[PDB]
Amino acid sequence: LVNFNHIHKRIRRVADKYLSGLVDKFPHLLWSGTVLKTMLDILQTLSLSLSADIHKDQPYYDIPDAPYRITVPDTYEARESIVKDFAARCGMILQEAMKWAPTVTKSHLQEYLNKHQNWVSGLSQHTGLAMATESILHFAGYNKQNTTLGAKKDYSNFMASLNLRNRYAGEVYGMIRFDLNKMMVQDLHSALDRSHPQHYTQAMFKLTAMLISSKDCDPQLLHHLCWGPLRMFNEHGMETALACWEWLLAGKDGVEVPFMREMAGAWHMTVEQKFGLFSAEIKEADPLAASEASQPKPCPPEVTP
Amino acid sequence: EGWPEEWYEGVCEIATKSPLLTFEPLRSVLTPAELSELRSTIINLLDPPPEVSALINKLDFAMSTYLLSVYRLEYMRVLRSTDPDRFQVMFCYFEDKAIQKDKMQCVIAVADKVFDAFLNMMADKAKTKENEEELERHAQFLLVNFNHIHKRIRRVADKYLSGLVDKFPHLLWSGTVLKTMLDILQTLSLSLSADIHKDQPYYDIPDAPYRITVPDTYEARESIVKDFAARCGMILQEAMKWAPTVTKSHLQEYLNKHQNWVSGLSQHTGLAMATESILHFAGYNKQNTTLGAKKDYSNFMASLNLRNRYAGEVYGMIRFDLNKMMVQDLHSALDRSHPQHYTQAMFKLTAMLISSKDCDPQLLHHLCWGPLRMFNEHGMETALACWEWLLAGKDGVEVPFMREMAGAWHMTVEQKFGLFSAEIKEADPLAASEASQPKPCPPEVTPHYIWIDFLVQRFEIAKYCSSDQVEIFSSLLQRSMSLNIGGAKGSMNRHVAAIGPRFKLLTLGLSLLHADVVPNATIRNVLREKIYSTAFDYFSCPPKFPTQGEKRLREDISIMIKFWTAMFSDKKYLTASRGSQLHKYYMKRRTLLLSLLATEIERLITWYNPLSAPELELDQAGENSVANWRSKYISLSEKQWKDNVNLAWSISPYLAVQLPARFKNTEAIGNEVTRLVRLDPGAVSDVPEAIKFLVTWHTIDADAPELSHVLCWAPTDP
Repeated sequence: LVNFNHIHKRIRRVADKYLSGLVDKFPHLLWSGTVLKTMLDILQTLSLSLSADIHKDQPYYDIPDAPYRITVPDTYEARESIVKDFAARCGMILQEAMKWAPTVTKSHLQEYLNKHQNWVSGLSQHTGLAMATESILHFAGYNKQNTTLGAKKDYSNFMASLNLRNRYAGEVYGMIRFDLNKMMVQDLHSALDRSHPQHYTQAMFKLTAMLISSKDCDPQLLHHLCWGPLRMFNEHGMETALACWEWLLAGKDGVEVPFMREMAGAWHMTVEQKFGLFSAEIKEADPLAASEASQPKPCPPEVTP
Repeated sequence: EGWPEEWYEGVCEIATKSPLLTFEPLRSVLTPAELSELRSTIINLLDPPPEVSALINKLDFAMSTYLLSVYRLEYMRVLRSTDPDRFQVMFCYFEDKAIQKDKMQCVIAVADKVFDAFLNMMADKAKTKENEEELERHAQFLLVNFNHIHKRIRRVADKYLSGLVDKFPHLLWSGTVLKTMLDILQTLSLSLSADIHKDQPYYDIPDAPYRITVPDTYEARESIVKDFAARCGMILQEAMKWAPTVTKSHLQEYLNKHQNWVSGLSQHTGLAMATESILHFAGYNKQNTTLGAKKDYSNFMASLNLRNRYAGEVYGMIRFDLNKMMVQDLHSALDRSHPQHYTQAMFKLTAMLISSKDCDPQLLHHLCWGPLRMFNEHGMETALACWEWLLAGKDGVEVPFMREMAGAWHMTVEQKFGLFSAEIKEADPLAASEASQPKPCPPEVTPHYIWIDFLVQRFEIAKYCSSDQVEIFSSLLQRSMSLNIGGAKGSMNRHVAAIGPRFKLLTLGLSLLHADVVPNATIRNVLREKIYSTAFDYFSCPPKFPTQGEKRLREDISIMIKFWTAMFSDKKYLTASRGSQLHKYYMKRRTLLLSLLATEIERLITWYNPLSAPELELDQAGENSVANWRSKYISLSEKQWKDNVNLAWSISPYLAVQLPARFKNTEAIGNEVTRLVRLDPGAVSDVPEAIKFLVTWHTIDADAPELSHVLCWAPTDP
C-alpha cells in the first residue's frame, strides 16, 4: 500500500497490479484488522499534507505505528490529483469487505473510533474519521425483522454498541483510581440470584470491560463469563452475552482458543442438561376420550435463544 | 357591545364560567324578513367559502340562532379567559356524536375564526419565559391530534400546526418538540405489528399524559405511519437549515439515555431516524466554508464520544469533599502547562457540575476563569465544547453563565491581553543602519476570532425567546468602544493583521441595532455615534500591506464587503426623537465612510492577486455595487469636495492630514490642506507627512517670511 503513491509513473502502476493480484488470490485479507487502520492513517497523512506551505522544504512524512516515509510532489495540482485518485480504492475495498462479512468489519470500525489521540483533533477535519462515518451508512443491510419480505434500513445497533462500549469503558476506568475481581463476581451472583435484568447487563458489561484491560487471562473471570447466561435462559440475556462476546473477540488479541473451548464446554453442558431444544417430550390427551377434567390443550416447546 | 356599561361588562364573567353547550336526536331537542336579516348578519360575520354559505342558506331560525349563540359564547370565553387550556376546548365540540349525524362546516369555520383571533392575541403578549412554555405545550398538544381516527380532524390539525409554525418560527429549534415527536413515532412503529385481533388498541405516550388509537386493518396503519414519516424529515431539515449548532447539540443529547440503549439492539426507529437525518443536512466547516468551484462529520462523533466517556468516568468515581480535588487538579494542570491534563480536568469538572442539585458558584467561576490563563486556540476549542455541553445539558442556568462570561470578557478587555493590546513601533529603513534591523512585528489574535462567532450564534438564538440577555449584550458592546478618534487612544489595535474581529464586532453591533429591540430613542443615538467614531479610527494611520499568507485573507475581504452592505442599508433614519440637523449630520458621515471603505476594499482586492486570475472570484453583487459607487463618486467637480476637507478637519486633524494618502486625482485637496494647516500649525505634531505641508510657503518664489515656527517638530529622516 505504501508504494501505491510513489513519485514515479510506472512504479505505482505495477504496485497496483500486484496489489490487485494479491487481493484476488487471497480474499480473506479484506476483513483483516490491520490493513484498514494503516490505510486510514496514510489517507489522513496525505490529507494533512495537502496544504503545508509548498515552498517550505522537507516534503517527507512519517506514517505512525509503521516505519515508512512518503514523498509528495511540488505543485498543488499533482497533490490534489493523487489524493483524489487514492480516495477511490478506499471506498472500493470498504464496500467489497462490507458485502461479504458485515459483522466483523463493522466491529473493527467501531473499535477504531475509540482512541483518545484522535478525539482532541476531531474538532478539526481529521479525514479518516469522516471517511469511516461516511462509509458506514450506504453499505448497511436489513436486520432480522425485515430480512425476508416480498415487495427498513437499520443503524440502531451500531450506535447502541458504540455508546455502551464507550460508557462502560469509562465507568470501569474511573474505578481503578482507588482485590477487585471478587466485587464483580459477588455483584454478578447477587444480580443472578435476585433475577434483575438491568443489574445483570451492568455487571456483564463491567466485567468484560475490566477483563479487556489487563495483562493476564484470569481464567476464573472467563469461566464465570461463559457460565453466565445459562442461569438466566432467555433472549435478553442472550443478546447481552452476544454483544459482550463480540466486544471481547474484537478487543484483545490471541484469546480465541480458550474462549472457543469454554463456549464448547458450555454448549455441551446445555446439551446434557436438556434445557432447550434437547428437552424431553410431553404427551397430551386425545380428544376422542378426553371427557375428563384434563381437557386437551397444545403444549409446544419454546426455543427462542 | 352597545344601556349601562355594567350590563355589557357583566356578561364576560358569566361566559367565563359558563359550561359548554353540549347535548338523543338534535332536532328533537330543538316572518321571512327577520330570517333573511339574521342570515345576512351571520354570513357577514363568518365570511366562509361559498359552499358553507349555500349550506347555511337552507337553515331555519333555530340552527342559525344556536350557531350565533355558540359563536358569541366561545368568542367571549377565548377573549376574556385566563385558563391555560383556552383554545383546545373547541375539539370537545368535534367529538359529539349527535352533531356529526346531523345533515358541520359552520363549526370548523367558527373554529378557524376563533383560532385566528387567539393567534392574533398572543402575537404581542410579552417576551417572558412563561409564554414560551405555553406555546411549547400548545405545539406539543397539536402533534398528538395529527393522527386522529377521523378524517377532517387531522386535516384541520395540520392546518393549525402549519399556521402556528408559520407565525412562530422559533419553535423549530426547541428542546421538547423533537423528543415528543420521536417518541410518538417510535410508539406508532412499535404498534405497527401488534396482533391486530388482540384488543386494546390504546397506547400511552411516555413522559406526557396522552393516548393514541389505531385502526384495525394493517393497510390503514401502514398508510398513516408512512404519511407521518414525512413531516419529521420536513421539520428536521427546516430546523437544520437555519441554526445547525443548537439542533445538532440537542440531537447529540437525545442519544445519551440509558433506557433506549437496551432496546437499541432491536429496531427502535427513533434512533435510526435521528442517525439518518444527521447525515444529508450537514454543512461545510471553517476550512472549506469560502471557496470557489469537504463535508464534515468528525465534530459530531468526537463530541459524542468525549461526552459519553467523561460522563461515565465521572459517574464511576462517585461510588467511593470532591470539588477540592477537581480544583486542585485544574490548578496543577494550569501551573504545569500541560494540554492533556487541562482537557481532562475541564471535561471532568463540567461533567461533575452537570450532575448535581445546586449551582455551586465557585465551580462555575473557576470554569469561566479557566482559559484566560492558557490563552491559545486549543484551550479555546475545549472551553467552547464544554460551554456548549453545559448549555445543552442543564436548564435554567443561562443567566449566571452569561454574566460570568461578560465579566471575563470585560477583564480580558481591561488587561490588554489580545486585540486590545498595546502598539509596538519599528525602525524606519531610511535610518536603520544600526544593529536594530527592521522586521515585521504583527499582533496575533487567533482566539478572539472564534469568541465573536460564539457570541453571534448565541445572539441569534436568544433574539426571540429571552428579553434580558439583550441588555447583557448591549452592556458588553458599550464598554469595549470609545469615542476618542485621535493619536494613540482608541482602545483598539490599528494594525492591518487585526481587521477581521474588529469589523465582525462592528457588524454584530449594527445587526443588534437593526434588530428593533431597544424601546427608547436615546440609547440608539449613543450606540450609533460610538459605532461611527470607532469606525473612523482605523483610517488615522499611514497605509501599509497585509503580512499574513494567502489563506486568512479571503474571509477578511468577505467580512469587509458584508459590513459595507450593512452600512449601506441604514436609510432607516428620520425618526430619532430639529431632526433635519441630525439627519444631515449622519448622512454626510455615512457617505464619507462608504467612500473610504470602497477605496480600502478596492486596494485590498487589488493586492490579493496581481494578475486578472479568472479562476479566483468573490461575491459579484458587492463588487458591482462598489464599482457603481466608485463611478458615481469619481465624477465630483472641484466643489462638494473641498467642503469634505472641512468636514474631515472638523472631525479630527489627523484624518484630514492622512486624506491625500488615499489618492484622489485632484489637486484641490492639497491646496485646501495646505491652507488649513497654515491657518493653524499647532494642531498637528506628526512629522513624517505633515511637515511638507508647511515648510514650502512657496517653492521658488522665496517670499512671505512669517508665522514659520519649525523649532518644535520631531526629528525626521535624514
